[PDB]
Amino acid sequence: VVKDIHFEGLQRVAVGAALLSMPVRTGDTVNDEDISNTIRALFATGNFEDVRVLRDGDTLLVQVKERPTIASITFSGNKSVKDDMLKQNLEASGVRVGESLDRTTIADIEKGLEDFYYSVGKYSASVKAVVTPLPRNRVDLKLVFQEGVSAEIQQINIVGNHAFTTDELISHFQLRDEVPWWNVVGDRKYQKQKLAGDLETLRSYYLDRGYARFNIDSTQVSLTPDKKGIYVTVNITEGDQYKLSGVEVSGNLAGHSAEIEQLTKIEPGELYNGTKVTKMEDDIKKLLGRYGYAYPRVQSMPEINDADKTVKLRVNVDAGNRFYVRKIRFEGNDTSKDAVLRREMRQMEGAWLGSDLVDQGKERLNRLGFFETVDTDTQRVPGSPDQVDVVYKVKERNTGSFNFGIGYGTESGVSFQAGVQQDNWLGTGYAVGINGTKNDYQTYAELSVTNPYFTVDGVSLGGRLFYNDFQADDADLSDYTNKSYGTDVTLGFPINEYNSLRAGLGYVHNSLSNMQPQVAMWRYLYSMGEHPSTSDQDNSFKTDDFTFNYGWTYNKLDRGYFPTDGSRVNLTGKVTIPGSDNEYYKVTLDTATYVPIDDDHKWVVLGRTRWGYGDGLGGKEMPFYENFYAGGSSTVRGFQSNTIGPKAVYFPHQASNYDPDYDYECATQDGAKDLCKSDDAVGGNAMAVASLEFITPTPFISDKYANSVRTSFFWDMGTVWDTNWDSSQYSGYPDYSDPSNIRMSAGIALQWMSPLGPLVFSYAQPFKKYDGDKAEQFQFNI
Amino acid sequence: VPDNPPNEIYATAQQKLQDGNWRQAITQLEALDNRYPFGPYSQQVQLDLIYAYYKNADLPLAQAAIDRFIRLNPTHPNIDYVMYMRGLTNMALDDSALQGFFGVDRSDRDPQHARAAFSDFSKLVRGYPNSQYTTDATKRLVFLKDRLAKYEYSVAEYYTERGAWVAVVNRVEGMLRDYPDTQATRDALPLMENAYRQMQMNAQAEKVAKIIAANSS
Amino acid sequence: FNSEEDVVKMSPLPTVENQFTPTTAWSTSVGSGIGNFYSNLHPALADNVVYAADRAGLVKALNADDGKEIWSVSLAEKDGWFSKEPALLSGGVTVSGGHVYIGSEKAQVYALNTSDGTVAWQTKVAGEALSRPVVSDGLVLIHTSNGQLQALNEADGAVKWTVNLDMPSLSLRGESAPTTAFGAAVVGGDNGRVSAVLMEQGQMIWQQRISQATGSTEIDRLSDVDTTPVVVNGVVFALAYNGNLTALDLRSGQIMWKRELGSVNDFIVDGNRIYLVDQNDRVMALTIDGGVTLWTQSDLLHRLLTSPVLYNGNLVVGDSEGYLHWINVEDGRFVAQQKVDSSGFQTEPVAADGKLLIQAKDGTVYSITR
Amino acid sequence: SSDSRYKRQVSGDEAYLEAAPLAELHAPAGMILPVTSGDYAIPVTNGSGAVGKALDIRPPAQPLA
Amino acid sequence: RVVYRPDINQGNYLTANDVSKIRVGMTQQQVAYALGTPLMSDPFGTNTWFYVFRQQPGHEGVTQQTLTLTFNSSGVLTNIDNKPAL
Repeated sequence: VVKDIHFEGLQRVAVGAALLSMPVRTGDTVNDEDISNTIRALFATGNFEDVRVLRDGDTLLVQVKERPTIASITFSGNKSVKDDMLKQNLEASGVRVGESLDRTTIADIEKGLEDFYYSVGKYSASVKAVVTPLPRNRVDLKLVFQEGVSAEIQQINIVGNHAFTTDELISHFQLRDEVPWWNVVGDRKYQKQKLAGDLETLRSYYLDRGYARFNIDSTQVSLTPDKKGIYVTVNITEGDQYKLSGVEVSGNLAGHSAEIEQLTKIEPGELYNGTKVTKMEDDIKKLLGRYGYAYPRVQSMPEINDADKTVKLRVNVDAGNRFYVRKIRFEGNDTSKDAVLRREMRQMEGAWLGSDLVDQGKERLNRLGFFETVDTDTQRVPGSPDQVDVVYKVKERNTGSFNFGIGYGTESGVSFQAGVQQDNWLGTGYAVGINGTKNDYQTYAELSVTNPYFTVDGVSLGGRLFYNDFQADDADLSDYTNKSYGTDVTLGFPINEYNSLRAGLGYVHNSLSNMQPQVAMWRYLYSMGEHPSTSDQDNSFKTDDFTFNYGWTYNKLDRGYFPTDGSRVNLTGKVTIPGSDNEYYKVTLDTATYVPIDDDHKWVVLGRTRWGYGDGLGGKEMPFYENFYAGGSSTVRGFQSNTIGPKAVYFPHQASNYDPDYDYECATQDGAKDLCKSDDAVGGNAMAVASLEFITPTPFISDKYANSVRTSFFWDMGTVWDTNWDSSQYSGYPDYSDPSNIRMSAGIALQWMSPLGPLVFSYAQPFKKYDGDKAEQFQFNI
Repeated sequence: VPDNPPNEIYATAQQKLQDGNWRQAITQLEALDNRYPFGPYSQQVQLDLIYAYYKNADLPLAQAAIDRFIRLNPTHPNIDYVMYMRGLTNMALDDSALQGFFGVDRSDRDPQHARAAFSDFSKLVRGYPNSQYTTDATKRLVFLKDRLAKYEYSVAEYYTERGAWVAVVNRVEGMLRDYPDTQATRDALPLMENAYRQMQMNAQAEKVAKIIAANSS
Repeated sequence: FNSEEDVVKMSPLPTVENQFTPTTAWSTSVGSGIGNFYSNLHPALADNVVYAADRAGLVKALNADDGKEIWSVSLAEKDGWFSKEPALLSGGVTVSGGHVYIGSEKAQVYALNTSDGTVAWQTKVAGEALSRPVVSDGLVLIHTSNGQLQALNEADGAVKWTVNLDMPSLSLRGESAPTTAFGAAVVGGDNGRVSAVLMEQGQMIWQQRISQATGSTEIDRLSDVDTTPVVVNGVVFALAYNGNLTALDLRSGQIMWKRELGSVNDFIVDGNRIYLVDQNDRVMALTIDGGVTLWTQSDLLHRLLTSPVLYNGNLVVGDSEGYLHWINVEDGRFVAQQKVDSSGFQTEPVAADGKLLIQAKDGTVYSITR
Repeated sequence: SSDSRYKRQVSGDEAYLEAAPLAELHAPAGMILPVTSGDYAIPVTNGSGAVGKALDIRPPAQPLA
Repeated sequence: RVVYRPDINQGNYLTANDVSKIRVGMTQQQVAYALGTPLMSDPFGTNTWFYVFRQQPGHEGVTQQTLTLTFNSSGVLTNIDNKPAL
């Protein structure tokens, strides 16, 4: 009878816990079978065994030394996989890292890692682990594993085809047979998933071309495991071209058989088509989904009859029950009135589910953006054959422009420019943008508040305000004093289910004092008839504009801020109604059409084109303060802001109410006293900027993010020109009346919109040889 | 990450906790967690770590850690405290934002966290009605049920705005059945009144009229 | 991105002493074209004639007389589904009489008869033929890597003896031309099955195998091999797909015993002496005593190819980077002296009639003679 | 995490003790409704402890070994 | 004024045959099997089932057909009132 048992060197499990753990204890007669029980209990655990059981008398010394605890954290050798991903494929697999590490598991997990590398598509021949024990019970493992990288090492082959070339069938594959990189469309890397995709694609190709009897094909992925031999051979057997002749429908539904039949009507002599029959299935599914049966069972069976090559298409459709939705739950919108997310839905709780309707809902949420996640999970309630709960999982992330400007001036104090453009204002669904700039002599205030919802229907109420005290002055005067009081309210209703029509009023008050020397401004003055001077700056011009402001917009973007498969058109037109101190007629049109080349939408071609044509009404010219600009924005990279376009030339003046001396060169007293060819951006009344960007996450940027970086390589052509121009006043100077000032500029734009701080790199080389331009090869927007 | 003795490192950790250097405190508490997953001090450090997560407002980490603790050791005198912070953490996920600090424009964002908090606090109060946290949990629950009722009132308001009358009636049904207690439900019942009257369900509308007239003073 | 391999690089060539200076490198070419595609083509020597081929559909009948071209044929059709139909010939090349059997991984076996004209008959075997077709007293054996082992009658092609071996998931590039012996063709498979087909109706006499290969128990990715059992005196030496050397002492039927000694690429046997190369790429020599090794060697580990052939006490080895390591006056002498190409080798060297021949990954045949 | 603040506070505002008291709806003659069908109900048998942020929200002590 | 609006649908889709099939005495389980699980129920008072089919398109008219059914303590359909079209 063992009576006193002492355990030492446990350090991971208490003495009492161990004492209760082993099936033997005090107070019982420990015999040979009990010793065997202790030893086998040490053996069978499978976590640690160390048997030192000495019983000399009534003292049982059980000495077990614990390899625990160890933390293997050191992954040294990654070059193509991330240690986070390795730890995932350890943990989520079911081999999570709380480690005891018996001696076997060393080599076992070495082999396990090598097996993981076998899985990803490459080879790893060497994995060396070093043990590092620190003496409490703690150890850490040094894994140095050596890479043998290989992803596409193919030579594809298809043996058995006699109606198609090898190359034609290999083209469509998601695997490629060792082809250059400028062939790539999306992702290529060889996985068993890729192979299954290829096999299914080949089957689809035959079943579409009309080879019905083919579903029979063996696959062999032979391997020179010198990391370079992966020969895929898919030995198949074609049938014969098969003629489709007639369809029968076994229909179990409250009656639509007319519509179903007219949808499934196959003209005589057609060839059997796998994708055509699949689209027949899906169109029956939607022809039911509209009317409600959002979980029908549709089975299409082809009946093959040989010796005449006949296929009979027999589809049996049975519908479930009719009207489902019980609750429409959004979960995830922690920072946004769901009243927003619910105004969006075109599928309304308490009605009959329509799968296309909740698809419209998901797309509409996306086209508002302000967040990014696909889901329209329709999980059905427990306990009823009806009643599905439409649950979206949005994932809010805040769009908001917080633009900080500090300094910098020397003779001018520290400036303060705050640009906060918040859309879908994280309080609500409103959009407020404030560009408030006090730069030591410039007071430019812009407030823009717009309700996308002002009734239930969708009318949008948007007001804008600009208080522009633009002086850019030297001392107190004779420096283009300009005041702009700008109010405008835009009531804009969506009526074409994707087309908004906006109508608004606008008051623009323009006060112009101490005119600068530009012939363009005096041409406008002559146009208005207010006879000016020509060598004195004592010019005053108070005007008020009552502009009717009509806009139009088409928006179809399969995403929000990073469109794919989309095309938005934006027309904006100011027409000044009679009854104002000024007249003009301006029309702008933007078009951003993203078209994707890849199916995976990691490659996209952006095409954005904007026209602008402004001209004054009969007897007037369009006032210069609305002449378009270009460049230095998301218009034309490769220029300083608002530089592209006609340059206004100066008239001489040697007295302008004390024309300041030693200032304002180009035909002043201190500079040249006679005529000056003057370069400065005044903007023209016509604009055309067309740009194409290539949206490409290159293999040099780590793609764990598809929502926070877009990398563009862009070619852009921009022109700004006057249309009311002449050579009777500009004869010796360059003439600006023809579109020929095309700037071509190409550049890289890395756009990292993690909500609050972008490093928007835009390096642009502008190369289209024209004179008077002003360029810049670094743009970091905000 | 020093290699001090346990007593010294725990003492410094506690002192920094009373001070309020919560990020640093989380660092050395996590170190003391790794260096032993054993010891009575290990349990004390797990609790201290959940406290530190809650205070530093690392709420996903706090929720994960508290669930791990309640899974690992499900009987303990402090399971009250465990469940209480899980409820409080769901609460803080509900009420943490710029507008949730402004005090304006809330009570109908995502309620999922509020629902989870209510379930947890209900489990707490029902499991241990004789405890220090009990009355505060009761206050939690009354406020939280009021918040849920406001959420479903807000959704009912939106549907009555758009015209979705049957959605209105179902949502106010949900409010009456699940909790006819808070102010929001008494506010809501005229929504049924108007909804039934709009869909011309006359006897039903008169019935809800009787209930609202009797209930209001 | 696909090339950062810190794997062991090729060991450098040892000292260059050698008693025999290669006195001839007679060369011929087509400018094609094996490339780096792993395949088993090689010239065959029939009556001082060198029937060479290469993966374009080009067959250049050469003769060992300084080698002018004869009978240069292009095997590719222009009718049907494409013009000139770019084919592949990862094919066996073998000769019986004037009958040149070539088998190509477009699922074709062409037989070109330079005997009474050009009798070029194409048999469409299942799968893609990859092993050197074997002539066996009225049969050509084709171990096509669909696990299938076709057997065809000469002069017309006639499918029969259509055995169906077992293939694993990786369905490897295991070529295994069945060796014919006493009316039994011993064919390796892609899983370890060393099946003997004693042609009665295509009857395999085997219920057992090598339990190790690539596909069920993957090993160090170096088990690339060209697998061919060899019959001598009534014993079949098999070195099947992954390294497990097996002796099969046929006593009125298949009788087995596995004296394991792995690391297999291909081998030659002379009476009581075995000369093979390893997957580790070292030239182990074996004596039939249970397999007590001689000639452990290390100088050439991880040369992408190394494949042996013997003549006149001098063991030849064709390796990558266009060398020919020669083994000789048997150890202690191991060194090598030859470099015939900067193109390289991937294919078998053939010794016959006292003439040694070597295909090259580009450039047709490079006969190297003492 | 602090600026000499936030020792007896929760992130954001608190309205714990400013909740509207619960008040069961009176039922007219025969118009009963299921007072619950779910988990949203509170036991009344409770109290009184340290309501509001005046309780030891810090980890409670226990003997060390 | 807005020129055009959405089209709103609210629950209990019916047809002429759908409303016609049922008759007095059929148990509510079979009633549900026939029409569908009604999602507008009166909670307080009698076990009555309201069937509402509501549709408002593009500013014109109204489509409101209501089929009211009254089951009793055991659950037996009686006293059916159909009001089509408002």
